[PDB]
Amino acid sequence: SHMELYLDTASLEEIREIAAWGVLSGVTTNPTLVAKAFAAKGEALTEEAFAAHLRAICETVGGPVSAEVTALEAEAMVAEGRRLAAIHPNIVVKLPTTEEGLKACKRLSAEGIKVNMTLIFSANQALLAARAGASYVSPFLGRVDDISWDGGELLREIVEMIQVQDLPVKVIAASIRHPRHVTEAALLGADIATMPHAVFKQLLKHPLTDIGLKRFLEDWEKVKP
Amino acid sequence: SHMELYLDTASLEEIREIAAWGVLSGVTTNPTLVAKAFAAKGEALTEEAFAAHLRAICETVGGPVSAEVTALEAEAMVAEGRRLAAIHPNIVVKLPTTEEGLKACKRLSAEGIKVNMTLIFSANQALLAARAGASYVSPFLGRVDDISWDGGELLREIVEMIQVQDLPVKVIAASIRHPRHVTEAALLGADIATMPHAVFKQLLKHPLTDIGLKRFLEDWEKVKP
Amino acid sequence: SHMELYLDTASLEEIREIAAWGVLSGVTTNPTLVAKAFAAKGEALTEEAFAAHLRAICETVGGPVSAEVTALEAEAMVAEGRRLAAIHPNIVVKLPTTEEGLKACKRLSAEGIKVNMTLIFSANQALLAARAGASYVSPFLGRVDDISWDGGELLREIVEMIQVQDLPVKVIAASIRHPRHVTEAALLGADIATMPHAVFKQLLKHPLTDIGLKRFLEDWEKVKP
Amino acid sequence: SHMELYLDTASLEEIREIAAWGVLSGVTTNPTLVAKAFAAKGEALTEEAFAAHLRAICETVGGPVSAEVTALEAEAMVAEGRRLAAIHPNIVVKLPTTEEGLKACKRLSAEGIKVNMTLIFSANQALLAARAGASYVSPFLGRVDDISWDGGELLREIVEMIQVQDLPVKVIAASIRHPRHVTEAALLGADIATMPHAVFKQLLKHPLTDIGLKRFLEDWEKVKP
Amino acid sequence: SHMELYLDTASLEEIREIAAWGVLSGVTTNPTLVAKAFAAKGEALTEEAFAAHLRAICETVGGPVSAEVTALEAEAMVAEGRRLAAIHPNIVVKLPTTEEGLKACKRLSAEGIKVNMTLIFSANQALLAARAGASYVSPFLGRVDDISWDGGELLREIVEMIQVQDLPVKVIAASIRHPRHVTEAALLGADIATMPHAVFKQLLKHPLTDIGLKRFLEDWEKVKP
Amino acid sequence: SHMELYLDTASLEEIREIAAWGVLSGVTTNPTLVAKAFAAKGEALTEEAFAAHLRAICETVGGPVSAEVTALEAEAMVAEGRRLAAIHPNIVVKLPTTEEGLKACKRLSAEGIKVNMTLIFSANQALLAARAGASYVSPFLGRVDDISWDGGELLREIVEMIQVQDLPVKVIAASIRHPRHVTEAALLGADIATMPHAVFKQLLKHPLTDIGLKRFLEDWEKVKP
Amino acid sequence: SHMELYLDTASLEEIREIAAWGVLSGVTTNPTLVAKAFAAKGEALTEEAFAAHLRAICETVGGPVSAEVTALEAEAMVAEGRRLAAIHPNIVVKLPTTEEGLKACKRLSAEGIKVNMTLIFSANQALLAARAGASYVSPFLGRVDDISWDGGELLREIVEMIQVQDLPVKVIAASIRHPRHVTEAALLGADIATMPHAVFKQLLKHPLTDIGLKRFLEDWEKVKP
Amino acid sequence: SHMELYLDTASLEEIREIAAWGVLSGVTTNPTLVAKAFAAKGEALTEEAFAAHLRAICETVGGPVSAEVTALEAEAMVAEGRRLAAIHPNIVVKLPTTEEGLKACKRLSAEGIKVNMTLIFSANQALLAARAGASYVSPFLGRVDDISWDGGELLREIVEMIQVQDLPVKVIAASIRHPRHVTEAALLGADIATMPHAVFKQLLKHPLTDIGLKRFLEDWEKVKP
Amino acid sequence: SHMELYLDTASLEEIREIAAWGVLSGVTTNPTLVAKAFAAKGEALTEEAFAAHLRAICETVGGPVSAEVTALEAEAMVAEGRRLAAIHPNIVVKLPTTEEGLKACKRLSAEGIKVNMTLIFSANQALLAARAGASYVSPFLGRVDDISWDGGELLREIVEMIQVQDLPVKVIAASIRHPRHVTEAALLGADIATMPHAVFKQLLKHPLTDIGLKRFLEDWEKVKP
Repeated sequence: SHMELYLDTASLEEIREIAAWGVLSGVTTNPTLVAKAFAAKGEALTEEAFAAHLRAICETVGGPVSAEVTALEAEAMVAEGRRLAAIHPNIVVKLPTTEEGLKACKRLSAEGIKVNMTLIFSANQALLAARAGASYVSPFLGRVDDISWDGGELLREIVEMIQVQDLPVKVIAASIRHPRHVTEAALLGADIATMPHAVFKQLLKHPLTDIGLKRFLEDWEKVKP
Repeated sequence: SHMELYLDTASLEEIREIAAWGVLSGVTTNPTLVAKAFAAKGEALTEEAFAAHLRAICETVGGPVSAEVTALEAEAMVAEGRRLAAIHPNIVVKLPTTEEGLKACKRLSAEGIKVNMTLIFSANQALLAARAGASYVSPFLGRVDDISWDGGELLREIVEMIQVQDLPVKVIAASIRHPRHVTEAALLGADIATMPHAVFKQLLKHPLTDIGLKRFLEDWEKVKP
Repeated sequence: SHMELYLDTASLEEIREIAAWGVLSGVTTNPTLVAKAFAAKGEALTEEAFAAHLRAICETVGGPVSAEVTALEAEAMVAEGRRLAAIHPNIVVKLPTTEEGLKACKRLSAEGIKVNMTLIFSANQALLAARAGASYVSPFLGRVDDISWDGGELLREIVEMIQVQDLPVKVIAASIRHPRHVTEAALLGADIATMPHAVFKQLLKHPLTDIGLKRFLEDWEKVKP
Repeated sequence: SHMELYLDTASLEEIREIAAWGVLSGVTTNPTLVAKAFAAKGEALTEEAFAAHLRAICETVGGPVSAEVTALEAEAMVAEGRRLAAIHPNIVVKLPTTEEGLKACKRLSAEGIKVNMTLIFSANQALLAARAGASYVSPFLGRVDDISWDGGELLREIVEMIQVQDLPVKVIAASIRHPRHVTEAALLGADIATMPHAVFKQLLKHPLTDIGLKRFLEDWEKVKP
Repeated sequence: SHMELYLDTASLEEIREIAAWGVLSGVTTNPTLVAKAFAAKGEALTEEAFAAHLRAICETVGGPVSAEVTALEAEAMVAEGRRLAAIHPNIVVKLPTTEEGLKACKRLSAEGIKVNMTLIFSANQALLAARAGASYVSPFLGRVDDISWDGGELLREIVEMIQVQDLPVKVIAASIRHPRHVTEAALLGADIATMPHAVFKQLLKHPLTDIGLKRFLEDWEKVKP
Repeated sequence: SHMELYLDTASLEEIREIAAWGVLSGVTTNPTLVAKAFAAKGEALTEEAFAAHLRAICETVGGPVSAEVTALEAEAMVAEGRRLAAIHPNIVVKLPTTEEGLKACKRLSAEGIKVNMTLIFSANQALLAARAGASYVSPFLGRVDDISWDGGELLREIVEMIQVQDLPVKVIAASIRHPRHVTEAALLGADIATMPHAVFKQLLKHPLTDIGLKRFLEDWEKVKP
Repeated sequence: SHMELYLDTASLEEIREIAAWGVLSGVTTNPTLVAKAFAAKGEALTEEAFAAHLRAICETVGGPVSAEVTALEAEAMVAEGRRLAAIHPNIVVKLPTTEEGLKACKRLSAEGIKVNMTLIFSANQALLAARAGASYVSPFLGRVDDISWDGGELLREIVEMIQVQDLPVKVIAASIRHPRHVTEAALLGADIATMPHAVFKQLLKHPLTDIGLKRFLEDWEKVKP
Repeated sequence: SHMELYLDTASLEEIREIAAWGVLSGVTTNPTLVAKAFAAKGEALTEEAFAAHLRAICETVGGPVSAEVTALEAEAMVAEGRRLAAIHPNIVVKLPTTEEGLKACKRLSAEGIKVNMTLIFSANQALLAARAGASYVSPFLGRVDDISWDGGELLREIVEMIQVQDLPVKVIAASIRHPRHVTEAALLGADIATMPHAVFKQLLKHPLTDIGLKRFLEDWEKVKP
Repeated sequence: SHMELYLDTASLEEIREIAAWGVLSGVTTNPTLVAKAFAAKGEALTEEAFAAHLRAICETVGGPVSAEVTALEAEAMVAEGRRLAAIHPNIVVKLPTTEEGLKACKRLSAEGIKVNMTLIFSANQALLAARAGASYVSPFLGRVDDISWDGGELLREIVEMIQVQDLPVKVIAASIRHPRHVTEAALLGADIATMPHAVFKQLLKHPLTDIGLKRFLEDWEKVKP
């Protein structure tokens, strides 16, 4: 399974920093995150400037990068999928797990384009995505927590189902809100965790590390040449 | 590793004692432990003499020997790591699990230098270390016990994560305070336990062994002419 | 582990009896057991008589026979172990799991002599024995029961540890006191159970066998002419 | 295990019925069952009669058939065993799990004759049988139930012991009294279940099958030409 | 629950035997069991003879005796139930757990007649019976076993349900086939176990009792003057 | 807990039928169910006609009857709740579990009107309902199943929460779809199960009941003169 | 346990909103929360203004309100605690769980002032607080999550400890970050959950509630004239 | 249960020893044990001498003393039981758990004599004993071990059965062979453990007690003036 | 059991420090600890000096103080116990759990002196102590850890036994080495934990407490006038 860590951000600022750590395997974007990257940096959404960014993200991380269709119906989804894919061989197409998503997923995957089926909220949805040839399924933990259900239980059922059925699809833990989402994904046997910059940064921090390092360096000072 | 046992020391006397038992697989050092050794002997603690002592340990134990960097930031950590590694093929470079640690881990490991990421107090930190190319992760059980959390639970999460995810990284149980730390580490499926000589020397102590041995010899002599 | 059944005795008459059943794989002796056999026959325990007795046991069982050293210091233990091994190819050398015992284990095993590390009362003792190159470890269930602790738990911990760590050493359940010691050992996945003659004799006995057989033979006599 | 179903009967009529279903793998007899079949059809029990009946059973089933010695001691058991084995290559020799039975088991198995050790009421008995070279062991579930102990637990211990120890011996669930004996055997991973005809007949019967079949046919009729 | 033992029979001879043991709390009959008793005696089943037989049973067991209606419609069930109840104060009226049975149960119970709701094969049936004012519910373990489902799990669900809900209804474990049904009932916390004479007669029969008794008396006799 | 059975319907005919069984404790209606009842009998839904229908239900069941407000803001909900409560003492006011619903719950409950907080899909919603003075909470099992989550798990959390916290609120298992919803509710310790007529009519239908009844009567007849 | 919901805020507007729902049992402040309120108002944080603000909160919520001392040594803590307690009877004094905090807790509690011992991150801290006379202990779930440990496990240990030992102290689940913290606390048997306004506002939100409500009202309208 | 400790012996010497410890609650004898004591002392086993011996045991232990009948038939058992009971008020009458034993139990218990039903090897036997008015039941752990079944499981079933059914009968763990039988009985919630003197004497022995006492006294004497 | 915290020391200065926290319920001494205190002060361990020191401890702590006898046989143990008891009402007499200790325990406890039975390393020892009238039993967790057994398991068995058997004796967790011993004791339901000063001082330490306090005070200062 060897679990990989992804950054769930369009911000290329955030991505460069984590890349340097040597722990970054990929990036996921979605329309919303695509959006606030372009609002915040203050530039406008040329289809050629959206391909420039995606291509720069791919370049930065040197691993899979997810980009989501906005098209409504299968035909337009497939069209948009092929264009996204063409931007860079790293690009993975995110489709919504709907009726139309499935049909597009089927067609895109048969042409050897890798599909990440997203907005998944039940094991049954993930099952259908797998059957339609998804390479990835992306359950949303945090949004389930948000409605007072256990997002961890969603992830568990999906991971367990994939394990038991030995389905080739990979499971991305998405909608990550806190470090323990990542640990639970790791322990369950998810394939990828994708998370915001702020969570990624948190993962590394522990008071005992701070205290331990401070003391160690003091000890060295006491004795050193 | 099949529950290999290490000493946490720079005492060659201690190393040679346990080595003769046939149970010593490696040594973990730190500048303070080495300083302690040098004060005992009275030798001045120069860079080259420090290196020579590490080399001496390597030749004695005939397995991995961890040496800890004191450099503050990544560039200098990598420089120091290369020097340490050049002392002897058996040398493993210990880095602190920080941002700078991760950077250096990535670079050292990419050059085929084995890295032991230390001061780990969460499974998440172990995960980051694994992603950055660590050969070893060293959680500290006793220091966690010290703040009234279960050090064994830290170890359990790390071991389970690495098992489920089939990560190649090996787990060193460190901050070992008592014999049952060793047993728990063994049962959980830690790869290595490293411990002070004092703890190593306690492992064999069970009253029933000496009581049994005494009675054996008594019975034996009774029937001899 | 294909569990084998051993006798824990030095009585030739006992060994002959069970050997004839076709289920006897081996014998363990210890100084007390050997002294008992010599006292019983009113024979002085001499070097020559001891050697003859061991050969007689070896020839009777046609499988491994454990003989314990009486020396307490590693150098003497190794010399004695070599002598013991040379008496008959079937001989396994028993050492006590002490500091000196480990040292001797390392050397004898390093030579290819099979070593049974005995007087084991903790998993940690078994671990160190395994690390030092033991072929067998022999936890004492009964003597642990004797001090109001669960001997079966000692065995469970040792088997579990050896299973999780995939240590090649074989586990002998020793100090067996009742038939359920044997069943527990078998269910846990111990490699050998070595037991007194009286317990061995019990294994075969269940009232329903006696009753069933009798009825079968009665029903046969009824209708056969 | 690919569990197989046997008939535990000497009744020839019983056997050809179930054989026709295509699910009958084998037959077990015992002195009582044989005697009851001969007193039924009024027929006298000679060596020639017995052999013909056994040969008839073998022909019908086209798989293993167990026949039990009546001889008291191992020499006579071996002699009788050879005779039985000579009646048909399908014939498996049943011995009682006794001291004499173990001896005859060892010898018969050594000569390539398959031995079913029976009248087993403990895991330890089954273990002894395994060590003596048994091809099958036959625990009696029902007769254990009869004395207010859980026959299922006997089966569980034996199956688990043989799984854990990876012993080649096959486990026959015998003394089967009701359908759930069969299900438990199957779930536990027993190799064979041998049962009286009446229980075999029961296995198929569930009211919902009959009700469902009736409704299908009635709905089909309703719309036929 | 202080579990009580009942006989499930209409044989007066059987009831007499067990009554003398001092352990018989009650009797359940049903139409089949009554038919069998009359057919065995070669007596015609009339209203008067039935009443006479019930009186005989009541006076023998001196506890509750269940007698079942044969009417299918509620109004007839009530009339029949009243006739039964009036035979002897210890008569409990058995109704089938059907729509009509519930109606009759409500009316009879409201009048102070104790109702045993029978032919129960699901927890839901037991629950409806309880709501309708049943004094007893009678799940059939054996008949569930007969169709390859776990009768014990039926009993477990019913007992657990009634414990959790603290319903005043008493649970009779019925359709008992073997001693372990009785033990299961006792351990679960059923109120009553009603069983055939043959099963009742098995309960005492453990071989170690008679073996122990024999030895006691042998040892006693050796030392008497 | 003494679980009670309710009908989830506004059909007078359905209610009259089950009431006659003697097992009907109450009724829940909702706007959809009432609308369906009025459409089916062709009447227009007025304030007066609604009141008359609710009275009819109250008089038929002789237990609690839930009627739902339709106002969306608290003041109007309270006014409507009072109007409903005034129809018959047995009326329980259903409110939707929303911000406004909590407000209305608080006021109505303070006035001594029993409130059933409905449209509950999380334990957190039920908790808020309880804090606001709810007499009942009604989780919807079936609608959760509908979105591929385990409705039973919602019920479990709510029941466990209320048990652990010893909150006086009663739990109604609602949106019931099949018999096993009822059993699960019973086993968990829910206070009420409210179910469609179709499910209620299923509860009794186990094939072994009628099969057994038929055989009883056959045996009975054979022995009659 | 009868779990109560508190707001963890000093914002009067937030408190007024939730109070009106009828579900608000109390308020916790801390120095940070109060500072933030005073910053955003633009008001000067004086002794008089602090007191008036706390008094306002007390009047709004009509239940316990926690206010934290800022003195660092016990004598001053006690002086400060008395001043706080004098503001309004509902004031609970928050002390940090330190050496000095224990001292102040002992004295304040002996005087009949309710003490909330806060900044608790271990069960051992909670235990000492209880022994020192705390009325409440406040483990911080979220801050533990922040360092990649399970904050829920902290809460579990504290709750289980206080249950097992029957300590009269009440457990406040604090540092709450998401709805499932609240559910977890409720299920474990915590006494109070105190949470930010934002989380409080989330608790009610489940999509099936509004979907169900909308359909209810659609169906309702259709049958009205 | 407040478990009490008994001696299972007829040796007055043994009883005197343990009585003096202050931990002896009672004694069980059986025919074998009494015979053994009489043979050892060279005394004829007459009625008068048996009575004098039992009276002496009663006076020594100052608690219940079990004396077993030799009669096999109920009428003789009752006569014998009365004679035993008349020896001393502390006498408890032991009967074998057979059909006749039940009858005698019923009568003797009805007369106010305390009956210990013995030779129990199944829960069902214990259940019948309870129904027949037994004050005590005595399962035999060791003799079950002897036939390769788990005697502890027998004890578990009996204790759990009596707990669940809240039967007033007390459970004596008998046929005790080792210290862990005693611990098992204590943990399970047996009322009494009765054991041979040899086992009683083992209970206190633990090497760490001896070692700790010796150190204490050494440290003490070092500093005495 | 409302677990209490004790100091395991003879140091008045240590005792004074913790007393002032308001969390100290009592003190245990043993001969070693008293020896050590006296040698540290360089003071002569006389009878008057020991009494004075103990009385001082009693006055400081204002709860139970354990003082151990050094006499080896029961009569002298009782004499010494009475002398200890007469020092101050709070004095509890510690006896070693030996044969002589049991005898002295019985007598002292009968006289109304509270006895703490110590050097306990098995549940069976604790059981004997309980039967002999002990008010406290003191298992030694650390010394068991020292021999590579699980000290926690000793405590678990003793607590569970006392719970199940509802014995009035209180359990002191002694030989405590680290904070998690205290937590384990608390969670299990031990009555008392007695620990060295160093461990007591650790209990409060958690880094997040001080980090949180520091931040609180910063934020506060920002806004103050």
